[PDB]
Amino acid sequence: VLSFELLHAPATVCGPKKSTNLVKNKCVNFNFNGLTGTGVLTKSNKKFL
Amino acid sequence: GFSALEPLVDLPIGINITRFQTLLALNRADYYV
Repeated sequence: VLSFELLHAPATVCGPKKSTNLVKNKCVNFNFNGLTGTGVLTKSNKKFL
Repeated sequence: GFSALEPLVDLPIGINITRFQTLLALNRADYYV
């Protein structure tokens, strides 16, 4: 038996969140890690952290 | 000197916290709050 409760608290257990192969140099609708927008993706040279 | 603090963890504990105490060790100019 699996029990589920809908309470206002930080959630950390849910599905695998299936992904899709990224497309570079083509205008696509991206959904990276919950963000969403329309644009073209390409390789950058930003020294991230 | 100036040194930024980078994040390490983000624990979704979600509990009420009001106190805070630092533990010590044993050995056989610190603790700035």
